[PDB]
Amino acid sequence: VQIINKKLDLSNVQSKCGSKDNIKHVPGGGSVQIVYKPVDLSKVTSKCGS
Amino acid sequence: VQIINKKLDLSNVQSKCGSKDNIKHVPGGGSVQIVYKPVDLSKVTSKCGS
Amino acid sequence: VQIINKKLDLSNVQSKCGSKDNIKHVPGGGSVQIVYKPVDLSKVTSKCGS
Repeated sequence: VQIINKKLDLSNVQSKCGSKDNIKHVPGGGSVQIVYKPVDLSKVTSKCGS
Repeated sequence: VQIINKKLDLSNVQSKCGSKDNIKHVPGGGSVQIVYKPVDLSKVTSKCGS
Repeated sequence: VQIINKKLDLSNVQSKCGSKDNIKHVPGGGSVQIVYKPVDLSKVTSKCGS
């Protein structure tokens, strides 16, 4: 079992104006289990110039 | 088993204007378990010029 | 088992104007368990020039 993720960003100018993230990279060799059951009322709000 | 993540980011100018993150990188060789059940009212708010 | 995460950032100018993070890198050889169940009312707020 070979799993590969490759990502590039190349920029003159790059911007992100507000972001939110719950579970990011979770690699597991033998096994992975996720039990995602929040009472979620989370908000992301932004006003931007770019 | 062989799990690979590669990420390159290149910029002349780069800006992040507010961010929030709950669980980041969680590599487990034998096993991983995640039991994600918050009561979540989290906010991200931002005002920017870039 | 082989787990790899590789990340590069290269920048002339780089800025982050406000950020928040609960659980960062959690590497485990045999097993990893995360039981994320907070009553979370966290705010990330920022006002910025960049």
